[PDB]
Amino acid sequence: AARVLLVIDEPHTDWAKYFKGKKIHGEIDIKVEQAEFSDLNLVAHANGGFSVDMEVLRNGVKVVRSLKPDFVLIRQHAFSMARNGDYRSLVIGLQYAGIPSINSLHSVYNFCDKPWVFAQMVRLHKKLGTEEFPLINQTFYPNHKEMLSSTTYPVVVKMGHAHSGMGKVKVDNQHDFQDIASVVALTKTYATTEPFIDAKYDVRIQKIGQNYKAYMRTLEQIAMSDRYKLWVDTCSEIFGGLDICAVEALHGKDGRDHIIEVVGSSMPLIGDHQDEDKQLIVELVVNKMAQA
Amino acid sequence: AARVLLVIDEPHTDWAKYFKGKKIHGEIDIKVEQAEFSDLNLVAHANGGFSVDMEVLRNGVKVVRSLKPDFVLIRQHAFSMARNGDYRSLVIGLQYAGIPSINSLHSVYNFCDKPWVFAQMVRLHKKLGTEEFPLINQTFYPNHKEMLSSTTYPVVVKMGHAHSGMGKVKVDNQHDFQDIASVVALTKTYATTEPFIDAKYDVRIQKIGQNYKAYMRTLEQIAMSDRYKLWVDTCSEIFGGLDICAVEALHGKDGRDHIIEVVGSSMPLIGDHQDEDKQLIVELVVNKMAQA
Amino acid sequence: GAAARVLLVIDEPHTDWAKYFKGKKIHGEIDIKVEQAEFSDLNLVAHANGGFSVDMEVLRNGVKVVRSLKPDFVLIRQHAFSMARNGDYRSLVIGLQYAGIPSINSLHSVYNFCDKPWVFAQMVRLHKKLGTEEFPLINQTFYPNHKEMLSSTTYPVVVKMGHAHSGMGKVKVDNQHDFQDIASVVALTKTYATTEPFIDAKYDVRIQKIGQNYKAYMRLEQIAMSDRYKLWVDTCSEIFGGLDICAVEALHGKDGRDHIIEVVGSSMPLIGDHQDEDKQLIVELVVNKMAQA
Amino acid sequence: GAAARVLLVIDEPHTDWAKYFKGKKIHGEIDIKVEQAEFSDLNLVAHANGGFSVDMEVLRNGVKVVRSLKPDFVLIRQHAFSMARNGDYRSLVIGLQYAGIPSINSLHSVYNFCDKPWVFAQMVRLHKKLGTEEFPLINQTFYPNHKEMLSSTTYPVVVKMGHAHSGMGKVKVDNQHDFQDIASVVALTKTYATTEPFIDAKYDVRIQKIGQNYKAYMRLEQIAMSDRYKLWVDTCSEIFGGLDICAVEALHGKDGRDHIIEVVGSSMPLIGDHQDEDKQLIVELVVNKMAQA
Repeated sequence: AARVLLVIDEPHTDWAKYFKGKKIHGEIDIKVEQAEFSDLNLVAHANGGFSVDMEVLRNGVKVVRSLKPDFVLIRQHAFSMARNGDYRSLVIGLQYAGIPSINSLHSVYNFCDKPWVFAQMVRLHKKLGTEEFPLINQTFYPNHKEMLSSTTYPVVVKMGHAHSGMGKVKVDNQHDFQDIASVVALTKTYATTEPFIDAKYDVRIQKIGQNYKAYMRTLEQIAMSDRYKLWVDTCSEIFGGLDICAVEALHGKDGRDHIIEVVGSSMPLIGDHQDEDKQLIVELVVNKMAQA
Repeated sequence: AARVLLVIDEPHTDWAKYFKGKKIHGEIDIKVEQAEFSDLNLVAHANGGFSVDMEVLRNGVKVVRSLKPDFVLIRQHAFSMARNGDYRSLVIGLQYAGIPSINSLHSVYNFCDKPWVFAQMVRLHKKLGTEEFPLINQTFYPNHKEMLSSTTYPVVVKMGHAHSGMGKVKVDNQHDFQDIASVVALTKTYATTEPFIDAKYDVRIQKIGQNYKAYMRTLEQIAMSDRYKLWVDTCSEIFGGLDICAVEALHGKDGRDHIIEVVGSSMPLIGDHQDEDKQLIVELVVNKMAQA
Repeated sequence: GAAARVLLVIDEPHTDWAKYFKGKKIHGEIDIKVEQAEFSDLNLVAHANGGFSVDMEVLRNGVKVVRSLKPDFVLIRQHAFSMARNGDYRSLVIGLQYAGIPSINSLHSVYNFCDKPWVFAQMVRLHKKLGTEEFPLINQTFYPNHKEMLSSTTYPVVVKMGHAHSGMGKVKVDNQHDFQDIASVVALTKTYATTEPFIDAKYDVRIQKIGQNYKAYMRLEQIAMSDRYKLWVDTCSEIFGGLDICAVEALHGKDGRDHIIEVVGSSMPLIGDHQDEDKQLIVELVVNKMAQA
Repeated sequence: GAAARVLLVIDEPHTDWAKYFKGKKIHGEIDIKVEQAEFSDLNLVAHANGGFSVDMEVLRNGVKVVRSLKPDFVLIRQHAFSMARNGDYRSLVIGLQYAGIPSINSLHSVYNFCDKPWVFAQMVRLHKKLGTEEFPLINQTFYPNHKEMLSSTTYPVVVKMGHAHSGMGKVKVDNQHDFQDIASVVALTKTYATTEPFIDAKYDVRIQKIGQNYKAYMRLEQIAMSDRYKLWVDTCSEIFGGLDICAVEALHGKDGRDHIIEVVGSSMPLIGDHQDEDKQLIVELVVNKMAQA
């Protein structure tokens, strides 16, 4: 009797191929089902009964399919106030159904508000100190009202919860800032502002299970240091533990480093060792499925 | 130098009075600031700077006040898709500011989706079993589409995230159910359905710090049992630990008990020992302020 | 070709662990070499930089035979302590932890399991929290030594001495005078003891938990599991950070009630008919842990 | 009138704890009665039903004087073990846990602090995770006993024996031959030992943590705290479920680098000028814990 792994991801990656031949306890095979958040739905009962429906409208000329995923791998962003959608209810549904996940459904749900995730980093920063964990000095605004000025310029204003660059606005002066402030009022949601950092390069330190990799963007794989490891290790402990994550940091011309954010299981695979990362995620998942 | 406690609650309760004379370490006094979620705002910086603004429009003929709360006591519901508002961003702001709270800001934030809270109880139910933890067999619907029938009738449909009864609808038959199903589609949010329980009485088992009380509604204070204690103790462990909480359960004419839900720090104080509860919350908070 | 991950299994020779592990591979690739010895036959040196060595000396036929190894993981199926000559392997447990070697059960739990009443103390806390109706722990008494052993409130009483096991070091005393005799014997052990009301029992029950597999045996007959039984073993399995292999021993007295006596760790004997199936469950557990490290 | 909550403080007579606790009240209402004795002078009986008794016998002037008490809380300021006559109070610690009595530090940590290398083993894990650039732990070697002590890679070397303390049981050996002499002495202790490269040191540093208060002393001069120092003590304070009172001892060698030697628990000596302020910090800590229970 085979185990069913549901992978929530865009079609770009053929997960069935990297999971092929992988067996649980060296006996049980794994059937890989792959879909995007938008193509899934479900019903969950407190008695354990459930059903995850896949597609409806997609290739195959319309078809309704029922799966009973034994495990889930979430490689896609669960929420976005623009071009993505609100899948927070699906995450809730998966948790209600008691389906094991990577990353945990708990972390996925809690990752729905970027500044909520950032708030965790503020606590680590408070504890560790700048010499150990140099978090960028960002400002959170629950509501636009008091967005008067920015202590300096330019300032990057990040609006609501957006990904891959969306919702960001570089503001070079007091007047332009005030314009964006009004736009923030029209969004009916919070936003953050942070000083603009004139950087020499970007660094992303990733952690998949127990495997670490550091890449330098300006992508070149650079050596890991205890400093880098501390950043990602501490970050990987948030929301009960992140199995797949990465810390994005900038290296200022000023010499100082600045931690910008931490990304979860939907973190894009980068560099030229993408097949290594993919294979590591497979071993991680398989191992969790066995011990589940 | 006195400690500042911000209490988020409706005006009904004079918290300043129950906190009067209470001192931290027997030395430091406590200044109690009390407001409703709707009358507060803030700005938080990752460097630790922050400011919680109180009122603007309220008694005193308009006034803007700044507080630097050292601690917060949350006695009000943080989110409601009807008659209350969305204060989830304020909770995020308070966490971003690193302000200690009761209950924890983490639990308060995670309590914003009732079915997400219920999902925790499903896991405990799965683990403990019905003989130990009799959770009602509720059904979660991420999205209306598949709301065809209810295995039985009547069925109580709870819509989105509402409190104090709001958003509930008792549906006695297949046809009326289908009407409500359409209303759920028009809500653009999830809902749950559960079999209607013809009850002899209601029971609410509460836990404030280490003090337990059980009340029976039909309110009469009834003795605690190891069964009752297990329900509330297990429930109090969710989202890292709830300092103030209660489990609502129904006692069916059928003899079987049914756990309905768990409420957080905003749980209403009931019965005739309301001043005891109030005094217990004070000792709890004061103790946390000292060790903070 | 490609090196094998070495698993050290600390157990008596009666069970051939290499056989149940044969063909089992990590990530479906890496082979496992199973080394098996007893605590007595082991020594080690551990450095804080990560360097280490676990040497074996099982004097089986060959005299003074030392075969050195380097374990990637350890499976502890033998009791680490005894108040009898050659009964202390606590320093080895400390050495294994000092070497950072992953284990089942955790080295932390194994070390903490060295004093039975310390383990019992954990159950006392669970009992205090859950209550008798949920967790009926026997009303045992701890004496850090013989000085306060003037009397017991009820007799007969079973007196358990310092570190015994396999039902040893147990003595049932029936009266005040005989109790005072045993009290002197306890002094001669220069160690602590416990006393508990004798429970004339109808049957014994052992609820076991290996990973996520549960089995309940009666005293053998495999009885069904109940939420009550599960709660006992689940709660007990959370002690000392989590026990991967454990079981709760309980009596069903002639009185018609249940009594929790103790909890055993990874060295718990495999009983009943399903001994091979549980051995394989232990194999699957260990392999999966090895893959995670 | 209204009964007082009894606090038992296990410490030598040099510090008058009753004085620093005087007038301190729980919830601003309840009074605290402070009982103070040493481990040697204590015995107890604990029952799983919650019944218990902690009897005192401080033979100060009066012979065979027993004053019985019932502690609501315990403050452990004395080292629970020593490989010297009358050095084992591990059974008392087990008895206190069996009695469910709340403590500072936790009884769990106190019990686990009985074997220094077991405590060190925790630091080895932190060191392995953090790396030398973040957490520079000295490269110490553990020997479960004398048999594997053939040689050391570098000499001189400080050999620390089984359970010593206050800088005792320490021996600096300079060569292969002298090392072999000490190896035999270790055999005569029938216990484990550790060896570490001698570090000719410029100065000593002790980073302490009492609740949320930090202080760093140099060897006395109070130096400022740094994020590096804080990380060392914060990480160390998380061991064994959390240490409320602790400190990390580190050397700054003549070599111009830092070396972490060890971490001490609630029995850590109060040093420097701020001894009274730290005593009061300990008082505030304890009182607040008493109120929570």
